[PDB]
Amino acid sequence: RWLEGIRKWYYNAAGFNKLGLMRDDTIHENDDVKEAIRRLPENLYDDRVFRIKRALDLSMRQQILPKEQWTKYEEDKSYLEPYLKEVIRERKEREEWAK
Amino acid sequence: SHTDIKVPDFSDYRRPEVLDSTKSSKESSEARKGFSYLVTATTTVGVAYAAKNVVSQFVSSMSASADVLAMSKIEIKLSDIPEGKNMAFKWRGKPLFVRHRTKKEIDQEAAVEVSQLRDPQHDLERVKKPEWVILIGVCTHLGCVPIANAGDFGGYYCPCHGSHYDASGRIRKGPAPLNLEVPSYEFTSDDMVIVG
Amino acid sequence: LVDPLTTVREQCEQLEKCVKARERLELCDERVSSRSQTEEDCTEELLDFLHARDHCVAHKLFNSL
Amino acid sequence: RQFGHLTRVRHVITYSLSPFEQRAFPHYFSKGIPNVLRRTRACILRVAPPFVAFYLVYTWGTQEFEKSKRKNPA
Amino acid sequence: ATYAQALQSVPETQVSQLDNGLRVASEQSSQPTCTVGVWIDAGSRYESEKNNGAGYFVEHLAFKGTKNRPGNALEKEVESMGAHLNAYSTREHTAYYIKALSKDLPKAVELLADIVQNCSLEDSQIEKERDVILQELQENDTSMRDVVFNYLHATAFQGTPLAQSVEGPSENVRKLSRADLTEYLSRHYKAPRMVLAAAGGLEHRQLLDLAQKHFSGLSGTYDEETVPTLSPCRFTGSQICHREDGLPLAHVAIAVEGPGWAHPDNVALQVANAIIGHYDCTYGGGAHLSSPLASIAATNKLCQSFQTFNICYADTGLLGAHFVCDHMSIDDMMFVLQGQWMRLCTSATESEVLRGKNLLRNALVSHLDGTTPVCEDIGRSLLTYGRRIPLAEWESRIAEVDARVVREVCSKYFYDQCPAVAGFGPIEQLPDYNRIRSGMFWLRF
Amino acid sequence: DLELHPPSYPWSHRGLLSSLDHTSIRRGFQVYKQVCSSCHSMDYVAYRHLVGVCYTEDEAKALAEEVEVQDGPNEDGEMFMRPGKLSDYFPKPYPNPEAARAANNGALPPDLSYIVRARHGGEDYVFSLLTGYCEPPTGVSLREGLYFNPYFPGQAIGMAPPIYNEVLEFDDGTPATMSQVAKDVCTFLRWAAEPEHDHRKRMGLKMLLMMGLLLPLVYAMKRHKWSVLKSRKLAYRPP
Amino acid sequence: HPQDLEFTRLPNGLVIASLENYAPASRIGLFIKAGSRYENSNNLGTSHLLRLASSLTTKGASSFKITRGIEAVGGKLSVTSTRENMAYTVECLRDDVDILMEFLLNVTTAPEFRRWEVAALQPQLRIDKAVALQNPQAHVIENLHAAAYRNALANSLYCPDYRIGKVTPVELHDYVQNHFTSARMALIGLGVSHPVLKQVAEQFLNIRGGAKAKYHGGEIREQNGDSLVHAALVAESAAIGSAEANAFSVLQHVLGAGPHVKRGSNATSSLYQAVAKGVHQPFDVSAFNASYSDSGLFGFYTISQAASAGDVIKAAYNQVKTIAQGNLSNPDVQAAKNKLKAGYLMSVESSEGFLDEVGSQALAAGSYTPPSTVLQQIDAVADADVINAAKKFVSGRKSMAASGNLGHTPFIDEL
Amino acid sequence: APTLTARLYSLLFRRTSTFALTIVVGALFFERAFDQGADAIYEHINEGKLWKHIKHKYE
Amino acid sequence: TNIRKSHPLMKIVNNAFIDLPAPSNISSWWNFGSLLGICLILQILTGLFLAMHYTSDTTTAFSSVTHICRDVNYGWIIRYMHANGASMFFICLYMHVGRGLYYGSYTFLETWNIGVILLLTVMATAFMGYVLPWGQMSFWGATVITNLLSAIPYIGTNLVEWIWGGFSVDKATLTRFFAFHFILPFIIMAIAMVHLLFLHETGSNNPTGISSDVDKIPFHPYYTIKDILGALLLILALMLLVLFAPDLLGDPDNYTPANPLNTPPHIKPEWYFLFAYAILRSIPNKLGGVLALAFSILILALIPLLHTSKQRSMMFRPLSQCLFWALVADLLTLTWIGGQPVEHPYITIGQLASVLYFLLILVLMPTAGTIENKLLKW
Amino acid sequence: AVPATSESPVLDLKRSVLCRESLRGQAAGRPLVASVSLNVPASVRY
Ligand SMILES: COc1ccc2c(=O)c(C)c(-c3cncc(-c4ccc(OC(F)(F)F)cc4)c3)[nH]c2c1
Repeated sequence: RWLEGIRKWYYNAAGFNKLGLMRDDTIHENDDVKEAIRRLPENLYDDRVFRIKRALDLSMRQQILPKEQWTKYEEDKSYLEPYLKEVIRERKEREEWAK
Repeated sequence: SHTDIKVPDFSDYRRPEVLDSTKSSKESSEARKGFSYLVTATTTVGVAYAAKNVVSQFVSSMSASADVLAMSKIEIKLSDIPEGKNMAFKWRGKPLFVRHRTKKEIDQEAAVEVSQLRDPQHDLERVKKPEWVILIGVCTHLGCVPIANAGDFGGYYCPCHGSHYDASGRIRKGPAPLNLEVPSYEFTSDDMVIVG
Repeated sequence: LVDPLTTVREQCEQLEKCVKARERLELCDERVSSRSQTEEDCTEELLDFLHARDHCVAHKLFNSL
Repeated sequence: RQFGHLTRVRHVITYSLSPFEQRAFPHYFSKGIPNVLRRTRACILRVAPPFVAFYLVYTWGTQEFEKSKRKNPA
Repeated sequence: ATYAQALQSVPETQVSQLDNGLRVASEQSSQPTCTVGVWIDAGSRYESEKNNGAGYFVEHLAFKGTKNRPGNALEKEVESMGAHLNAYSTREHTAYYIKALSKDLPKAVELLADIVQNCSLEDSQIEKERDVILQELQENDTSMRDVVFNYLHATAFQGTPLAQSVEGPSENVRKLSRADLTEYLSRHYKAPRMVLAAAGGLEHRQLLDLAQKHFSGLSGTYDEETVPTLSPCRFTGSQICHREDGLPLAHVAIAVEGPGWAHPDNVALQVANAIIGHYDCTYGGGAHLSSPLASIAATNKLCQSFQTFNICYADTGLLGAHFVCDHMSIDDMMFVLQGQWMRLCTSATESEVLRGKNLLRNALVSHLDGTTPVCEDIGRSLLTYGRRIPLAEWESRIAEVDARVVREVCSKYFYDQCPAVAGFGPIEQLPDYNRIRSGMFWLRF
Repeated sequence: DLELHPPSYPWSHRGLLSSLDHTSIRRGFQVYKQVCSSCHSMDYVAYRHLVGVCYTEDEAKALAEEVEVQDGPNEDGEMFMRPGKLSDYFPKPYPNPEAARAANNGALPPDLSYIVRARHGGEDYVFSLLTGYCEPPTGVSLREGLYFNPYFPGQAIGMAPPIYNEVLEFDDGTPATMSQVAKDVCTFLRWAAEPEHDHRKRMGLKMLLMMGLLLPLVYAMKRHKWSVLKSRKLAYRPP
Repeated sequence: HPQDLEFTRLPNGLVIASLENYAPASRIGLFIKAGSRYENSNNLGTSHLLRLASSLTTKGASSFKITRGIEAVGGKLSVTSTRENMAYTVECLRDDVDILMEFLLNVTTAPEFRRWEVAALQPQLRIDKAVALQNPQAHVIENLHAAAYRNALANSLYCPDYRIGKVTPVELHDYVQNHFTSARMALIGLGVSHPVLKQVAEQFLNIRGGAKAKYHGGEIREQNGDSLVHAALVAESAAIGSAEANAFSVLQHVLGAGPHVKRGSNATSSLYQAVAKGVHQPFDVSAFNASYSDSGLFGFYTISQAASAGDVIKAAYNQVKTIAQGNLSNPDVQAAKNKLKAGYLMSVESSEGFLDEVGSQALAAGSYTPPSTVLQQIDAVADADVINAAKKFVSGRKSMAASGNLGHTPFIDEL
Repeated sequence: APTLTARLYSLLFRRTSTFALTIVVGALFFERAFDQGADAIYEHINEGKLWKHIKHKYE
Repeated sequence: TNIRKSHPLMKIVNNAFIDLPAPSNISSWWNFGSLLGICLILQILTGLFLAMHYTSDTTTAFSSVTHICRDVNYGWIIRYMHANGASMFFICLYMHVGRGLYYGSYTFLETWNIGVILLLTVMATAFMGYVLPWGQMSFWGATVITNLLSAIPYIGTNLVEWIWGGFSVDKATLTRFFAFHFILPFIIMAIAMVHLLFLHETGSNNPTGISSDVDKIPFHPYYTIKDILGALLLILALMLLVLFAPDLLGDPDNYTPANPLNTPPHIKPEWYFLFAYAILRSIPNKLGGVLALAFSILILALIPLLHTSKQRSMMFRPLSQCLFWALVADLLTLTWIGGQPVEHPYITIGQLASVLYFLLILVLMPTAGTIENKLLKW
Repeated sequence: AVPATSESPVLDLKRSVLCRESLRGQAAGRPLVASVSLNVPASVRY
């Protein structure tokens, strides 16, 4: 609400957008995230694969995209949320049942 | 269609020789390989120069240090030893006998029987000058220091077991297998000798 | 026989940084040598002078050798 | 895991040239210099300020040690 | 009656030319059937970027009517005389030919002439055959072989007309008007660029007179500005990798720059390619196959199939191999393939070259079996070489190749040379270009 | 306990590739010989070490023969004294440290073999020490025997000013001023602590040049191989 | 010296035929009555393994030598099976014919079928069949026969899945010993003298000797969810060699028997136009005519969209009914004859296809009918004979086979 | 006429046997050239300072 | 098929060093692994060649090391290669660890922990190496540092005299320090093979902290050619020290022989321990000081547990980046302060730096991760 | 000696058919033949 100014600043400071990455591409793969990724549909998975491949390739050259091509803050879809949320929600059910 | 795929323009990256799309790269292929393999070849010559020096130094380390070469050789003054007398010296932690030999000792050790000796060596090949005989003062059987001007054969004698050496340093009567050892040496100026 | 050292030590002594430090030295010279019973001395002031002097001496002593 | 068992990838084309067809140093200064300045500008005020602070705490503490060893006028 | 003798009494190929410049070529034998056709120096290499796929578009329209025989009249007349009408287009050669009864050769030649010269190219027929080509382009996407070879050319001859596919990009197919097609035709379909070839039961003299009667109107002049000369095509050592793990088997196509049609070296290169040869999983031989690449491939189940090729264009070509294999076998296939190229370069033996020779002798003598392949050999040889090369001459060139030649010739094109690589499918294992390029030499020879 | 560190004198061996002045070493040896060698030991330098550096084989043999040294035992079982040779090290003034202290009022004169390497400042420090002896400032006096030096730590040292004008005649006839005598002996003590100096810097030059050649060549080999990847273009072609 | 065919039948039954044409290459074919029809329910797929099994070790030559020796001289050894015959064929340059002939005789007259080699080969049945069944025509034609017959011709060219891994050495020996005999064999040759073939056949091919196909009428339906439905509908036709068979061959070309112009709309094909009148989406239709010693099948094969299969098959079947009712002009029957006449001469144009016709005739008939006599027999087919062939098909008991999503494909009794 | 790099390739670098012999020969010629040339640069930089330069005064 | 994948020895080499899939994008900070291996081999050779001329007897020890540098052929260049090679080792080690911290490679727990052990062993080796010359800083450094263990209650005093083999650092101590110093590098060699054995289960991390399975390139040639270049630059740094500044990173007082009476002015360990030496001296109590010196290194094993960020690398994390570079600058301050006398203002600065070290690792960098997450709605 | 019109692989996805012009020629007209060899790819004919 009030910190939306800082969220927007931090987003650009972090600078994963300069490699044409969305935030959910940068998430550290633990066992939940692996499973969440594994549950993505063809389209969302292959886009993830490309976006990362492109970022890795840019990282290799120590370059960034043109500013037009940077991920806009507003257009950063949280594509992994609904899958990851449920993977975690599932695990916590098993962990509860185990006591 | 896959026919819509067109290969990107690599002109920024290409070598000058292969920029012209209407010309055959085969002319320049001989050259372009030459350039890149020259760099590789030059590099290897550089690395070889280095590794040669590095290895060669490490190998040099194990060869005798300057302080061991310092004790390698010993200078002896020939005018300080009179005709007949033996003079002992300290050489590589050993005694070193140099002996000025007389007209008599030279001729008496010249016409000795060659076969009768246990270790057959003639006198003219045991020494470089006839009037000087240089020997290691270590008894060859079980290691003692022979005493000069004594024994039956009038040269060196050992009171350890029962060895008798002549004036040329050759074993005559006793348990010793080899003769007294003839070291490596050379006379420099006529007054001096370096042993080693 | 004159030492090149003592010549150059004089030459360097007549510069602003030396002469200002030499006055600092002389101030406490006739402060401690005039006053009685104080354990203060004048080592510090001499070292200020020598640091400035011998820095200059170094810059051209080896020309005469 | 050997090549052939790493991961799943689909619909990704890669074009590339032989190293005998191309240059080792294309636009090395032309594009290199500005890319360096971009990279330097990007990290400068994350990397540098701590080392400026070290330089200050160093030069402060060093000549403070010198002053402390001088006598006080008393 | 020995083999050397047999070659001497093979029917010679006749050669005559018209005023306009159309060459008439003929091989005759007492046969009740024949094949005759028109071969043209025209294709994708002669097309620019804005008209690419025109020659393919034309091919579709060729048999859909003429001014003399509108619509399906052309079609009906071929069918009712038992004739078989057919066409193909390569990057350098378009060709239309007809297989007919020998007595019907006059009508056969007449109909060919009507197709070439008086082609209707109707407005509605164009817009119909537009969608047909778009669906063929989609079918072709499902042929991994077709795709990988188009990729090889696209990267091998990049930035030239040889990189272009015969069928053209869909953008051109969707936009090419009838003005483009008629302009393409009058520029490229000229008597000196064309050959009327015929084989079967036919007097050469009669064919020449039939050529006069129907192909005399063919234009064989060029106006002062412009005349279609092919520029050379730059080969580039390059790689194109279309990674698609959703497909079950990987297609790889690798090649070095070949010499092109006219060069004699092609004979020694055919012998070398015959040694390595070809294979697939239905071959009876397996482990005991003579080719070491095939026996290794069969015993270790490396690939499903492979062939060596040597594809010739005017002043250049593609010399190498294509294979189809499991996603875990690509590195091992490449290793053994490149290993064979190096072994031939450095250390080919007399007995294996003798085998290669005997394969090649057999290859081109049994290929020329029936009138159609003989007609086609006549048509294209006149375009590529300027003449038909008799079997007796091929045999002389083949006998000249010994182990020393195969070494020296293979070392010219293969050894320490940059290839073009194309891969398609699950190609994660497909070796890096540097590893491929380093595999074009040995640290010993 | 204030401190005056030495200034950086422009030595003839100061620079990266600059060798020792060997004529200065030859003089400096004589300053150790004539002045120091009755007070300081220099155990790691022998008369052979001088050869091919500041003296010939024959000169070094003469310098070695000049001095006494113990050797033994002889066959009687006694320790005799003999004229020195190249293999002998520079002879110690006293038999032991405890004897040395008695001769210098409690203080032990340090061995000079490594004194340039064993003191911060090195030859700059020693030169300042030898030439920096002066009268004490007002408010100062030490024990009878401890002299005032502004460069010594704690401001007071137990060494009498060892050098002055014409404290020796040099073999090559250089006017032996206090500064000249200090400069030469420091140059010798530099070599004493670090004989490798000249070879070390010769090696340095050859290393710098080989690196000047190999680094850009190996870097070019790197860029050549990597040019496959740096050029590459990617394309995403989903259905 | 222009040359014509020589022919001999030895008193032991065996036929030798050979045209010495002085070409560089030499084709030799040993044709044997040993096709899939001579299997029974106990040894099904034995002839399939036998087809894959040349280049296994023989008595006079190893498995290694057969491959290496033939490849050494640039040659080829092929084995071709129909339902009725097997054909072992060798090619080479004419100087190496006696090397290839030695291998050919070893393969056919003295195979060892070693337990370990035969067992090692069993997986090849799976691969070869798998490949073949990529063509949906193979599914349908193999099923069509299985539907149409009770016994011999019902048998598939490919080994049924359950038998793969279980075809024994004994079965292979039995099959060869019982079917590869002088009375069932014809040795055909190009580019070789007749006397030396004859002498080979007397010395190496004199080997001592060792049920009728019942038509049934049935249907087999492969449900598999393809968007295209392959389908064939046939009735009992006529035995090859009979004059009625020629009438069916003409009826085939009246109706339409595959394409003449590339990318053409088939303007003279009666079936294709009959179907194309109603349905304009992608399809193909052709008359189907197989002809055997005992029997034959004639009908038509459709390839259509799943939903339109009903419409396409009925449209095609209606076209045969109008031909059978009498709607058939001379210009059609003349055109159809010209196709058949041209197709036959074109099939024997190459020396490969010529060898196949010489050997094919030599088994199913006594001797060689020349091309001029065959064309005269085609001309002998009257318009009346064509209408009878069609009438026979319409009233004849039907056999059918389909593959695809068959939701709209009719049954035989829906037609 | 082909370029210099091309002559070097065809004659020396193509066969790996000649490529190796070239490196070994070149290394000998380089060693002595570089050493002699680098020592000159060192001894000129330190003219009159080395024992080598002042040797003659005591012989 | 090839005899690189088939032969039992070449198989290991082919999969771990040639066809090894490496990320396309690993930077210069990934070269330090191979350079540590080169350092280890370099120390072992030079070390072995020194051991052919050295003796561990207290009377002859200092003399043997000088005898190496004066009389043994190229013994000086070997000796100073070995001493500066130890510095080059520690430079390489801290760069290598810093990479791990910044890019979050420590998530590879087993690889990381074995790392900590390697670090500790190279420290133990280098501590005992510096004693062998038997100079002042050698002897007095060893005396003070060892005698820290007397701060342990009940046993401490016994423990110290058992390490020594007597009542001070003398004859039995030097001899065993030579024996342990010889054997440990070989133990390091083995533990380093276990280190890589775990690394090859996961493959390498890269600068993004994002999985690189979609863009792996074979180690050969790409990283074999980089490692050659790296080794070349390592040798430059080493030989720049050996040939132009061999004493720069050592101390003068280790050129006077060890004297049990004469104490040096400001006794200290070699530069690469000074940071932890400063932390020891911050705490006034001695046992507390030892437990802080111990925890200043062992806290590396704690780092993985303290990770809070949902992103692995610091690449996309500005707050953490700054705090990281603060932590580096702080270590540079502790190294400076470690080298100073215990006096004003170096006591207070040292205390302030030592608090900031532990504050950065245990509180600020974890908080920063959680703040960064909440800034991304995570 | 000569390679076939089509190289045969198992487990390789089929070529699709999308129009009349490519689908004609496929309708079977005559009974099956099966050939196998040493050198040439295996084929199945109408
Ligand atoms: C992500 O990068 C990786 C991955 C894995 C490994 C790995 O398993 C091992 C063992 C090393 C390694 C360790 N020690 C020494 C070397 C070395 C030795 C000699 C060389 O030759 C040269 F210097 F050029 F002359 C070059 C490198 C390499 N480096 C690695 C790097």
